[PDB]
Amino acid sequence: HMKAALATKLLSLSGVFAVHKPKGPTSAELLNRLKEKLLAEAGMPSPEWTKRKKQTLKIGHGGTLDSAARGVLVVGIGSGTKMLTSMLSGSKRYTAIGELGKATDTLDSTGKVTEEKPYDKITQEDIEGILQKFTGNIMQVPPLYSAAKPARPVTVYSISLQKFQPPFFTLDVECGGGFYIRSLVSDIGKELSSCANVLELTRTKQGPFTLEEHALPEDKWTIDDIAQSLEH
Ligand SMILES: [Br-]
Ligand SMILES: [Br-]
Repeated sequence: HMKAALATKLLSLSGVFAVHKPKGPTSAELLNRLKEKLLAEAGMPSPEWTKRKKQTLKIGHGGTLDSAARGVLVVGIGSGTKMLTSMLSGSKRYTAIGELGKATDTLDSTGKVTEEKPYDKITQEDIEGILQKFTGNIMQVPPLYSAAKPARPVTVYSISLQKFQPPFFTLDVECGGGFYIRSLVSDIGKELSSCANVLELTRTKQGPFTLEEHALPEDKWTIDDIAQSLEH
């Protein structure tokens, strides 16, 4: 089962690439599934079964993506794990769906409802209007259940409203690393004299890696595909 030439190839890879994380798994669980998958392809033993030799695969991610979210997760392999600290400086892009009228303790659709306000007076123009208060250098309080927290300075490069089907508004956001999309959605609901929480959250870009162009689907989580897409 061991394929020695493929094993050499796997352990020779070093750089950064991106994968597509589906909704459901944590970022740690996805890294574990990806690590076990590549080792099994080469026929190498599990990490709990390595002989403490140099033939130990090194892998990690460069910016966490929560369980309920989807999209780009940056992965470092080989000595490329030493590059991941610098990957945090890159800007991010999200597509988020907020739901007016309902607030939750987690600020998304997984938590428990904490508040209900009407939203029938909110028009699409009303939303487009207050988006500029959230564009540029803004103050933002992090979500309570994130790791309350003190307000922190964050950067929003662009926000656009793609769709409004009350109560659901879909936002396209280009922002800095430390920006919280859940905070933005909750505050947009407040600023419109209502409330809101995140129904769906897709990270479409982190740094130089976009979901549209770079993110490897699961069927391409192979030694050869990763080699071809690696950024040394
Ligand atoms: Br930021
Ligand atoms: Br968030």
